[PDB]
Amino acid sequence: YFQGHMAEAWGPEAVAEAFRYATRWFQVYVEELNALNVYPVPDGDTGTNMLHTLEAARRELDLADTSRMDQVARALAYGSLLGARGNSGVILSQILRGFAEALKGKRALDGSLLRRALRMGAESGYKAVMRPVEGTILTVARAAGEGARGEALEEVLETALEAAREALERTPELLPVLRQAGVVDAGGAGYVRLLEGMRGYAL
Ligand SMILES: Nc1ncnc2c1ncn2[C@@H]1O[C@H](COP(=O)(O)OP(=O)(O)O)[C@@H](O)[C@H]1O
Ligand SMILES: [Mg+2]
Ligand SMILES: [Mg+2]
Repeated sequence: YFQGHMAEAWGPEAVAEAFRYATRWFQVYVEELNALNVYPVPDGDTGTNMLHTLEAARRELDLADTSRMDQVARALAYGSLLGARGNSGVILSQILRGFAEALKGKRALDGSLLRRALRMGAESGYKAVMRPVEGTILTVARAAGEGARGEALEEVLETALEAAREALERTPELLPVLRQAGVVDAGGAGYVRLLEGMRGYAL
């Protein structure tokens, strides 16, 4: 009763709902993400792999006490690791681990912490890959954190999404197999849909 509302910051419950929301959002794009998948092999599963990663994070959030930020961060990291499938799922789970690490010790997610979490998430994903390649989900995730600017949550999500979409468009310029197939990177495209889902929850 005595805890007011933060206009541009998410409490632990809102952070959990945001990832549940983005998981429900993601399902419409799975078939497209599968068909984009050419790197490292064209086996049509990037969307399915990333969705299984997000759904496992959602199941853990449903089991956790989402009134404590540290509990939301634990479920996000632990759930995405177990559900991770394929290269995109493992990388995504490690991005989410760095995201969750930024939330630890904090009581609310504002624009400043969202920028920090997106940047730490990208660093965590880059450190976890043994041999990173550019033009990929790592390039897109790094750009989203670097371009995340502003103090209000809506502006940070908007600028991060715009930076991610710009990096996504340039992935064929960096990775020849994408150019030859005439596609953008499926993993990077999946991360854009994740950021889009987060913007949809905040809007
Ligand atoms: N070494 C790497 N560096 C950066 N990103 C990578 C690397 N390997 C794979 N990826 C990402 O994984 C995506 C493919 O994921 P997915 O289809 O699940 O992989 P697979 O089916 O080969 O296990 C790629 O589009 C790319 O974004
Ligand atoms: Mg694949
Ligand atoms: Mg595969």
